[PDB]
Amino acid sequence: VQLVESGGGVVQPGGSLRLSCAASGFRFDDHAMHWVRQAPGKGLEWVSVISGDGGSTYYADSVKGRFSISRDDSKNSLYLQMNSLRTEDTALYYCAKDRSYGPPDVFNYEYGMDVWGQGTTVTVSSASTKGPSVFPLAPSSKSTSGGTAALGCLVKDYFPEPVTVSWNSGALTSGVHTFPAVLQSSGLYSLSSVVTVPSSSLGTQTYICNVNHKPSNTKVDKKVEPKS
Amino acid sequence: SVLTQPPSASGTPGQRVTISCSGSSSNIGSNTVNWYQQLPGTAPKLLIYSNNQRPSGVPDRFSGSKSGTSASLAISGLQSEDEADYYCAAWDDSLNWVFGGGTKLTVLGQPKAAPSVTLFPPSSEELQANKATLVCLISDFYPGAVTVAWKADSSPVKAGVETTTPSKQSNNKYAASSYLSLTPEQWKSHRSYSCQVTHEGSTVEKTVAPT
Amino acid sequence: YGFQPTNGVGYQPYRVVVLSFELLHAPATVCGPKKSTNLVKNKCVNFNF
Amino acid sequence: GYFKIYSKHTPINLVRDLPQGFSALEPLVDLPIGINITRFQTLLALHRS
Ligand SMILES: *[C@@H]1O[C@H](CO)[C@@H](O)[C@H](O)[C@H]1NC(C)=O
Repeated sequence: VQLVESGGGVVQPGGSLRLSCAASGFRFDDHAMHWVRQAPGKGLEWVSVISGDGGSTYYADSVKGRFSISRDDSKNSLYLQMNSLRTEDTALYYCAKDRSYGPPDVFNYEYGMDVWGQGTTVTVSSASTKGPSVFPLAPSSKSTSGGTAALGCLVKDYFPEPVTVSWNSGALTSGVHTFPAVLQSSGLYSLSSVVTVPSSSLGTQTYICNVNHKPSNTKVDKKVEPKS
Repeated sequence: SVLTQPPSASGTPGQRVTISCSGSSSNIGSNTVNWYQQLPGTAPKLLIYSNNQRPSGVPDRFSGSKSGTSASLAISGLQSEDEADYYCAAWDDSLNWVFGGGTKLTVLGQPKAAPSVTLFPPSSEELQANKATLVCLISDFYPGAVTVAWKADSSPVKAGVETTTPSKQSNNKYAASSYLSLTPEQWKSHRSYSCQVTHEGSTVEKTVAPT
Repeated sequence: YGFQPTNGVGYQPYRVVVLSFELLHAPATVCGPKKSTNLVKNKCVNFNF
Repeated sequence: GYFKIYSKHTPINLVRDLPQGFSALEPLVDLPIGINITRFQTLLALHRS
């Protein structure tokens, strides 16, 4: 009764992709299937449906002609072939199961979409890939207040979205808070992770942010110390 | 083919809250509605199909009504786990499934917290890197309607700033961040900058001066 | 049709009812269930009985 | 297309002769048939016992 997907990633505008979705726990000749995309932070948007029992497909109007969709009940899979993408297709893509097949066109009054997948991220652009630039944001009296003071690391200007910053190789879990990355007009991401620590302990112990960029192979440790 | 619905609804925990949708004639006229709940981060759930039929696993607090060309979810008594998006669906003879606009929920329970603000100037290595970025962090401000304004020595600025949307933490309050882009010569040009945040009329501002 | 309960949908029995209406010349037949508000008194009112 | 029927049941104090008097007949039925009519008959219960 599970739905998994695969096939996402980063392509430049003009490329092509092949998304796939594998199901488990039922037969495919009793259910229709849906591909539903969703831009990050926004509402849903239906993309396509295929009926059970062979083929009667439909696409949304903005995606007409560019896409194609098939199923395979020999392998229990869905394929969604995407050709000639544009920059407004950066989204999560969800593989949803429609109980009681037949396009909602003929089997009205009861369609639903009961079980859902976990989605797959796809983004497009020419910005390509780039490594992060790191600075330490020092603990300061303007950040200090009474018993505690905050220090952190600013990791900026990178395209390949999944990036991680830890504190002291994963040691400090108190006060460590990485904020959501921000997407600049330049097209590159940026973020800053900060942690508070007793003001008696400004420079005393080790506070080294471990920056790892997994699409690239960047690994750098930066120490944060009070301002000179 | 638009399925107009309100963007956000509200209510105290423990009473009936309705959620409407309005489609024309191919949407809700000759078709049926579904309702989908989207908790933050997860996959969407199914709530109501065929205008009033909850499937197995949906508790008996949700109902469903379809009257002519409008539809309505009706949550009977809010709780601490129903703070989510809710979408209505249709089919539209136009030959395309249509979706709602979504509606958040605002249990409005947690008292009013104070947005803790923290501001950082561009570090030294960044100064040597021929660039400059101001960093304004906001945290712990449970009602999430924060906004930000940036200040050079006396004037407001509106260029080179990026602002995160508020994000929920573990303690179920919010956090946000904003960045200011500057060339170091502009960094030393003005004697000081500041980040101000406004929240429920109230305002708190931080300020830093170059060295 | 061989209607076996171990069949997938696509060979399963569906029951079908088709309606059709006609308005030839006849005096009166099946209509709808007209509504009916309430009756007030002692006020100049606009009524339909 | 409506076949209207008025009727009245008065008690005579005779057995089978047409009396004299005044008695107005009240409507009974209304049938939206559409039927054409040009002739009619009567029905009687025979003598067998
Ligand atoms: C009754 O008979 C007449 C014969 O002149 C015919 O013209 C008429 O159509 C008949 N009535 C109906 C309702 O058809």
